[PDB]
Amino acid sequence: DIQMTQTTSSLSASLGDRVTISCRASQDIRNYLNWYQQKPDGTVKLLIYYTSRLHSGVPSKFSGSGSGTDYSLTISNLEQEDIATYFCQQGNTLPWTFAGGTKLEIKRADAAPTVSIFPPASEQLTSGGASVVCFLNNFYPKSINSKWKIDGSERQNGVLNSWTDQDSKDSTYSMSSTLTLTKNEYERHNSYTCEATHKSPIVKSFNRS
Amino acid sequence: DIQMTQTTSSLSASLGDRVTISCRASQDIRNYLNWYQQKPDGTVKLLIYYTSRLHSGVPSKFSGSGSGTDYSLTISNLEQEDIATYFCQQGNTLPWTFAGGTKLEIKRADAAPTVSIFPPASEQLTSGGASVVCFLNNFYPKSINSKWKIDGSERQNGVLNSWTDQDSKDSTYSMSSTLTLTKNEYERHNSYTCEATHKSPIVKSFNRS
Amino acid sequence: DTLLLQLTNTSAYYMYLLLLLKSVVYFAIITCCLLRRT
Amino acid sequence: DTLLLQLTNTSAYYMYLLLLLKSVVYFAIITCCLLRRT
Amino acid sequence: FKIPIEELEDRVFVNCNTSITWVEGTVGTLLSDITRLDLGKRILDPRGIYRCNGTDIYKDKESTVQVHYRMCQSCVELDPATVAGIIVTDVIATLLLALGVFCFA
Amino acid sequence: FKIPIEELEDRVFVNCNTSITWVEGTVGTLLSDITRLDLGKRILDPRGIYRCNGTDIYKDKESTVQVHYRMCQSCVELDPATVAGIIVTDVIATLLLALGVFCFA
Amino acid sequence: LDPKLCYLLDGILFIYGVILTALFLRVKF
Amino acid sequence: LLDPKLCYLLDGILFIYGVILTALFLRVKFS
Amino acid sequence: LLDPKLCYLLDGILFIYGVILTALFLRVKFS
Amino acid sequence: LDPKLCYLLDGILFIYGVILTALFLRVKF
Amino acid sequence: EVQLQQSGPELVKPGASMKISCKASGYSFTGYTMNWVKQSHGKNLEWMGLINPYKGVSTYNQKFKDKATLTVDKSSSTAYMELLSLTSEDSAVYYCARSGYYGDSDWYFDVWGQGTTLTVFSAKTTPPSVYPLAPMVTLGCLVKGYFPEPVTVTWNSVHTFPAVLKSDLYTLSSSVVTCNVAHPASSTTVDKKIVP
Amino acid sequence: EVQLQQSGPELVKPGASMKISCKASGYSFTGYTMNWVKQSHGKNLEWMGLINPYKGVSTYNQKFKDKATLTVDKSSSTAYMELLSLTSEDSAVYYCARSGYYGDSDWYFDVWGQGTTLTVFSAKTTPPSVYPLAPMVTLGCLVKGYFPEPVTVTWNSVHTFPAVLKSDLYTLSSSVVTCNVAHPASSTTVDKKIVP
Amino acid sequence: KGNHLVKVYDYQEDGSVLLTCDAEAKNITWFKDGKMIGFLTEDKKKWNLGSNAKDPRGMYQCKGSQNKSKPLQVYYRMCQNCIELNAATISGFLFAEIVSIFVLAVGVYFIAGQD
Amino acid sequence: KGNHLVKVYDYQEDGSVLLTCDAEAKNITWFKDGKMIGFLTEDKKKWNLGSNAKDPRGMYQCKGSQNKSKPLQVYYRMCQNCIELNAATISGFLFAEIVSIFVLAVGVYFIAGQD
Amino acid sequence: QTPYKVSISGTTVILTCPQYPGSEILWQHNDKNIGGDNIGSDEDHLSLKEFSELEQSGYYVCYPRGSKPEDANFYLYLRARVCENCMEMDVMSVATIVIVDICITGGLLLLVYYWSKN
Amino acid sequence: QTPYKVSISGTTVILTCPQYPGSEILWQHNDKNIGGDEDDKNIGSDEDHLSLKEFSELEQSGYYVCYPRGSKPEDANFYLYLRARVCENCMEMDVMSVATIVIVDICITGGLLLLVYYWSK
Amino acid sequence: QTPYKVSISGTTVILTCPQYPGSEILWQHNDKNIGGDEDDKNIGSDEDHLSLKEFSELEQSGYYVCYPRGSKPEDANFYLYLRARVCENCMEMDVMSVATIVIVDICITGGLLLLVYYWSK
Amino acid sequence: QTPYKVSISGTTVILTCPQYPGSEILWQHNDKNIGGDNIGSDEDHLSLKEFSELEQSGYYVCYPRGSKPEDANFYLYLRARVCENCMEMDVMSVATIVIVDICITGGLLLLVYYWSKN
Amino acid sequence: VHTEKVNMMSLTVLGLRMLFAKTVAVNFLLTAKLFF
Amino acid sequence: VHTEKVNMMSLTVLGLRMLFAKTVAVNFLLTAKLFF
Ligand SMILES: *[C@@H]1O[C@H](CO)[C@@H](O)[C@H](O)[C@H]1NC(C)=O
Ligand SMILES: *[C@@H]1O[C@H](CO)[C@@H](O)[C@H](O)[C@H]1NC(C)=O
Ligand SMILES: *[C@@H]1O[C@H](CO)[C@@H](O)[C@H](O)[C@H]1NC(C)=O
Repeated sequence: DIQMTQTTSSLSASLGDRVTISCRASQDIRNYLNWYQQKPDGTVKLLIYYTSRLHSGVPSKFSGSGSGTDYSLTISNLEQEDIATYFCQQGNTLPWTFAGGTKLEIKRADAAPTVSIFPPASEQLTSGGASVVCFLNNFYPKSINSKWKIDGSERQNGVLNSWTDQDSKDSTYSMSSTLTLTKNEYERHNSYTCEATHKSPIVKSFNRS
Repeated sequence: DIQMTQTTSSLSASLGDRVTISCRASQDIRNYLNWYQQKPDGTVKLLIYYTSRLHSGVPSKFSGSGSGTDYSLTISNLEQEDIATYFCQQGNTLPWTFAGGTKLEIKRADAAPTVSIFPPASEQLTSGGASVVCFLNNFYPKSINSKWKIDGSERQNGVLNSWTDQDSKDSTYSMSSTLTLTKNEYERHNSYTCEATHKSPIVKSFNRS
Repeated sequence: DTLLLQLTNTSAYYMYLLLLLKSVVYFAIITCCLLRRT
Repeated sequence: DTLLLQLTNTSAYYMYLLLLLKSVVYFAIITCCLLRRT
Repeated sequence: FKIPIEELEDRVFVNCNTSITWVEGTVGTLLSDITRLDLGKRILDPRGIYRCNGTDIYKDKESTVQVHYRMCQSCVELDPATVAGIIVTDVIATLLLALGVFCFA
Repeated sequence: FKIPIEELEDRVFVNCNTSITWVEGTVGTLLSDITRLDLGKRILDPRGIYRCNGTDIYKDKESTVQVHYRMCQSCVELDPATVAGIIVTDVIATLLLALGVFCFA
Repeated sequence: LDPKLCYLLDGILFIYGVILTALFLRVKF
Repeated sequence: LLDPKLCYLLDGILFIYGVILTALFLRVKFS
Repeated sequence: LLDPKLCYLLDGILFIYGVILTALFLRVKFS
Repeated sequence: LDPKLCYLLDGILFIYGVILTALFLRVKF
Repeated sequence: EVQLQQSGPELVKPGASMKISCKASGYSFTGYTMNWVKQSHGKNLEWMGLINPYKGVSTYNQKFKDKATLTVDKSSSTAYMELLSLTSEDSAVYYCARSGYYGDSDWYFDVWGQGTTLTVFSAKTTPPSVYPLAPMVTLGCLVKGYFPEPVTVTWNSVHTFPAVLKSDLYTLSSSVVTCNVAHPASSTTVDKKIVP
Repeated sequence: EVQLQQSGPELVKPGASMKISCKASGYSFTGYTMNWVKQSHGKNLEWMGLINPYKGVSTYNQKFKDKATLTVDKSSSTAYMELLSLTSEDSAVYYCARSGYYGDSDWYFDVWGQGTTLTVFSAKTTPPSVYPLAPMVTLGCLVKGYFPEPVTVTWNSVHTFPAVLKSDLYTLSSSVVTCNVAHPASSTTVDKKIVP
Repeated sequence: KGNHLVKVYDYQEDGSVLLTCDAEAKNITWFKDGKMIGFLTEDKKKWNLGSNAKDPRGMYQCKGSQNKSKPLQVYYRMCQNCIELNAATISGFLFAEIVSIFVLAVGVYFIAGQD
Repeated sequence: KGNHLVKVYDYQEDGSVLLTCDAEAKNITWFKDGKMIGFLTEDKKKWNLGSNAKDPRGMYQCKGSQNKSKPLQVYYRMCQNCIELNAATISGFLFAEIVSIFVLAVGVYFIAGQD
Repeated sequence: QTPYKVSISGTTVILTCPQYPGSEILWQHNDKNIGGDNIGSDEDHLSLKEFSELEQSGYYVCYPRGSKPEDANFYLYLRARVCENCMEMDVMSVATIVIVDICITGGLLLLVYYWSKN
Repeated sequence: QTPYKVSISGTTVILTCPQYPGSEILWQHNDKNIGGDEDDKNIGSDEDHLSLKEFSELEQSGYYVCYPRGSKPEDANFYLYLRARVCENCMEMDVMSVATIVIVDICITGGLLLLVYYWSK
Repeated sequence: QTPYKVSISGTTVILTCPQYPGSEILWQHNDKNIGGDEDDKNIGSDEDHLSLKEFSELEQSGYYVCYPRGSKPEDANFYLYLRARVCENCMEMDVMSVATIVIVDICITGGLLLLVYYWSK
Repeated sequence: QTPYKVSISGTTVILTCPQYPGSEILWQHNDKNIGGDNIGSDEDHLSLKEFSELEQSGYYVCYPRGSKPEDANFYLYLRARVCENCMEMDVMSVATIVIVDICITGGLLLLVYYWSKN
Repeated sequence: VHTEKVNMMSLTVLGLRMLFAKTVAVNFLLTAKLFF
Repeated sequence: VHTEKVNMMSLTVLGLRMLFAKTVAVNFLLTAKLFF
């Protein structure tokens, strides 16, 4: 088919910045390109079609360009509402194919995470399990790795890296790192630690007794 | 299946810089990831496998990491030979799936193109055709658009945007923009122009008579 | 031209229909005679 | 134990085979006699 | 790419800038000017497939026009009442003649 | 996940962390210690499918071991020459007896 | 003109035919 | 148009019928 | 092992043959 | 021991059966 | 205004079939082509097929020619997709997108629906297990063992981390003193405080 | 050293079939699985299927189960892919990649081949047409109308722009005084100078 | 104008007669003999009596949204059942009847003579 | 050592006897009666005469890459064709022959008397 | 009101407007004045000679003097072609032709029957 | 490349495009999209047939084109220039057709007469 | 879930894995990859059968596992613990089998005798 | 050189090494000194009594005094189990049994035949 | 001028011709029958 | 102790036993036939 690709899966720009998004095609698709906006909550709207024509109701801050196999969507004066995922679709030959989509994320104001360790809950030991949690919080940018440590020895089994998307009031990333261990596995050791590198390794730990 | 994606199709870094390349998987692929290097001439080599293990003969300047669905290939001390396209593949469940691949391109000083216009060759008018050419040359970075003008009016038909990859002795981009027009179409007008925006619009033109 | 063709054509239609009426009344009287004989 | 079983078993093999040889030579002589009669 | 079809002097003309190549149907006559072909009189029902060949604006874009004319000088307006009456009286007269033949033999 | 199989005191033991569930074959006897099952004497040819159930290291990873023992106390070493001789002389004696019966009747 | 010629010719041929058939039936007697 | 030949075909068939009739007569009498 | 019962089955069949023979005799004579 | 018992019993039953069959053939005469 | 409205989330056992509805409102239903787009594998949008509501004819993506069957009920203005023998790969969000009738404007989708989420799995609506996390100050709240996705875990009636899956149950690790876990899946409402 | 060597470029008319060879050298051929990877649509690497050289059994990607048939000639240590009823989509570069025999090391490909380029098209080896470009100083050299890809356009025996395709012929727009166009496709060697 | 919205387009390529009401209105009702003959069909503002040679005769009105158009009376004489009473036609027709009555009289004379 | 590379591993679970040559060498040739009985098969350094009860008897040598191993002579008496000549066995055998010759003598007596 | 009364005979056509039983007579065809000064105007009727399908075929207007065509109540759209010695055969006229011919034919058949009977 | 086929039955004109058998086809008349749900109920397209009722030569004659679903109307090469005059109960037949009609009428009449004569005896 | 089937014919032991019918399967003995081109020519796997010739109880008995192509050996659950003693021309039969043998020999002998007696008369 | 000569009768087993026709005699079984001081050592042979498959079964060494086992040319690995009044039946011995029994049986059959003939 | 109606009139004229011929033939055939 | 060879010896003994029974039956039947 005609496989459609985009140059980058994500890009960052602060409010008021002008941003371009690229889209490339396997063949020449003869200016039959449309740009879509998917808001994070799930709704998606058509922005421009036939590479230039704004769709009725879409603000003219969005523009389109391109010819042949190389296309572009230029947003001007990024507001807060403009943060969404943007897709490009072909219309040249069936089947219609979309691209991966580019997620916009506004720019910080580089901060550092607040690593927080937690022992397994008392009800969990009686239940027979132990989930030690890490609460890395508000650590713009999104480059971050959670390294787990048990009594000075690394452990990469049972990890659950659950991330949150940009907040709409601080634009901050929050992390959860949980290790699923049994009650017997919990009592066999005493020192539990997980490490964070905001880009040096941030350290925080708890002891069983 | 398990579709594998990469964060960016291209990234730029100067010699001696440390660079990471990301790779994400639809499911958890249980550390069954391999990183490949495709040189521009077509040969491709396996760099690391099982997310960490360097492949015999591959220099230790390359490293791998990652767990679950998020992976990474870290190159250290980028030399000139290190400029190639890098792919990540799964090994968890059949079929094996690769990602798009990330092309490394070294950085340089922001120059401006040397726009060069050319009338159609004398043999071409006798042959019945007219191909007016533009020779944008050595214009780091790769952001560039060719806008064609005929006697003050735009023309987007018959364009051929043929680009060259990074040179190995200047790391520069070269452009060719050809408009395919008939002999009759050539004589109907006199002013032919193509415009370049290195990132303002560079202008150069020729007249028929 | 063609109009005259239409005029003579429809006149022929009427007068041949009239000849057909004469033929069928002849057929009626002669049928009565033959039935009387038979 | 089991070794003694092997010993008596192979002894039975040999000596009942010998009985079989006696039987077949008896068969031969009686066959000759019957063929002479018949 | 629609190949122009012109009707002048009651004779239909297929007109294109490049030479017209006949494919099927009305052969026509090659006019003194090449790339122009008259299909005869409009009333003779010209029917044919014709390929003209790409112009300067459309290089190497061949077009195919299938001209189909149905303007019938041989059309008759049937009146079902009249046709049915004629056929019914035909059948009646034929049956009468057959009855006369049967009486004869 | 390989379920350990132990042979001690000439009686084979299927040993695991979690309680053994019999699936097919040798039922065995539940030892005084749960999660341990003796399949009888090793020489009785134990054959069965057994599911032991995940440990702390392997949560919810059930394993299935199909123990198959072939150590035959009922095995006999055939000597084809001797078997063929025995069967051939059997057939010969049977034919002789049939010939005697035919002579009788 | 021509259709009129057709009707006159039909009249004369009908007369000729009826006379010919009647006279043939007379001679066959 | 159908033309007055459309008149003519029926007259033609009835000519051929009549000429067959008169030829049969000329063969029957004398000949 | 096959055990000495493997000796025994043939002896058993020939007991049953012999006892059928002697029963047939006891039925033939007197009875 | 046991196989030896089998062979002794085989001998005595063979003698008994031969005698019985011969004497039955004698009486049936 | 012009609006396409979709059925809603559905939990379908593997090997079964599910029929999806996109009720069109605010416009002439038969004057527009309706397309179906599947968003699976994170964000990958794939075009499945289109149905001509006026005629009922359908055109399919060769990938999804056996997985979907498009039917239209012109009386209630509703469109339908039926997914056949759905496997775990069919767990996605399915969109209905309106487009033009003719070839001049039928390759771009002007009006989209909200989308229905299908979760092809074999599991049951287990009630949630809740754990307090103790070392302003960071205080946590783990929620475990609930299969259907919807859940609202507030604080005192914060980063409500999205649910994850390592075993066939979901888990929401709320963070911040009572934690309130509302479970519209199995209708469970549990509150607990954080005391070390 | 361990090396996989492939056949070479092939021009195949649409609807035909082409068989590709990857001659293995420097190692025990039957002790390793050989995989086939297709690089089409610019750079998209797709895994097509693997062949077990010792047994001859093959496993396929469900996408390419009808497009490829893997055969092995153990005597000459060569592997084979045959592409059936190849359409324009099958124009790509096909790679042969060695991997381990058993399940422990057969999911990564340690040794790759050079790759064979297939150009599925209907065209003929037209001789090239050459044009001089005149307004140090920028001077151009257009080469047109040659179908097979290989061509070497030097200067005086520079940015040799990669060949493009708008009609069914290639075109190389060399730039820089004689231009030398070597055409190993139709065996044409034409030289021309640049005079305004 | 004077409320004469009714017009006719004639001499079409195909033989017909079409009456045009000078109104772009919904439910333009045409009346006949003082009563409406039919309300306007959808999206079509013209009433078509049919082919030219049908010879329509009558009195016709028109009423759109506004008051009635001042009615236009149409007389049509595309005569179809027309013959010329020239010398040739009457002479031929009388020749034809003379020969027809002559032959039928000969026939009935023969029948009555033989019967 | 004294060039006595030949050893035996016995009392295996399965009845057999295996002779081990203390050499990890290619083409370790075993000799019999002063001549080689066979060169070493691939990747296997041990020669296996077979099951235990075959009673192998002979003189055996061993030569790897180095000079010949000093030969080891093996005598084996896993006797199979063995019986005990105790009182019970001989008495039973003689009883059996006595009854057999008795019955065959009675038979031949009958045959000669009746014939 | 009462529609116009129009009579056509052969080539000439006569028209009269009964809207005004007595008033000044002015005729307009295709919105141009026709009649008065062969074609002439009668005190009550319109005398039209050499009528043609092309020369005179369109709307007709009858109105008194000192008035415009829109004051005239109804336009009269007339069209026709005329041939010499031509008339419209009505169904009634056709029927009388049928009855006349059938009566004369039957009467003469009976007369000849009676004549040749003796 | 397969020719357009046009069949006229009185007022109704039916056009069929057999070039694309598989996909659903769409029509365009004089660069105006025709077919599907519109005001005019005279025109309706099913399968490859376009059924124009109450055909008007002055109005509905010109250029016609078929294209499948998934193709743009602009990238069309095969055009039909349908200019047809249409009336009610209008049929085309030539002199030979009516000659065949009258000859076959004579033939069936004579065959009936001969059959009656033969059956009488 | 389908059980492992193991068949022994003298020295040869043949194992079959019918759990995965479609894909090519691969074998592992005591966590050592077994089958395919290796030094030992006694072992060879075709289809779902693993054919071990010259089976050695001390050497080749332990854990056996089958897995299809495309699966890792580590993610295996169904294991076979094959510990078998093997000799040449060794066969298992019980008392009832040999009893059936001798009884059927008596039966065929008596049937032949009765058939001969009946055919004689 | 010449291999060792070994003879076994019933339970006792006798061994002799013809490597040295006349020399000092020292015996070692399983590389430990056996023989000398029931089990004893002969001037030329080895006298072994109560031989057992477990107690005495292994390599055997014959060497003169003041020497080590590796100087002894060939080791003698002997294994056996012994039963009372036991011997190995050779093919020849079996054959003589066959001939003896067939001859005596035929002779007595002929003798009884001649006896009962008269 | 339109040829559609006049052509159908010609067709009816021919139908009337063939009707009249058939009726005349019927009349003469039965007249001969009445004579015989 | 190994049971493999002694079991085959037992099987051969039983085969010889059915041999001996069949041969004795043959001899006695033929003796009866010679008497009659
Ligand atoms: C044909 O030529 C005319 C006159 O030069 C030009 O205007 C027209 O565009 C050409 N036709 C096409 C289809 O390009
Ligand atoms: C028309 O252009 C086509 C393009 O394929 C070519 O084959 C043909 O020869 C051209 N015809 C003329 C008359 O130039
Ligand atoms: C074994 O684990 C499985 C996992 O599904 C479960 O069904 C079963 O209850 C567990 N058995 C025991 C005894 O814990």
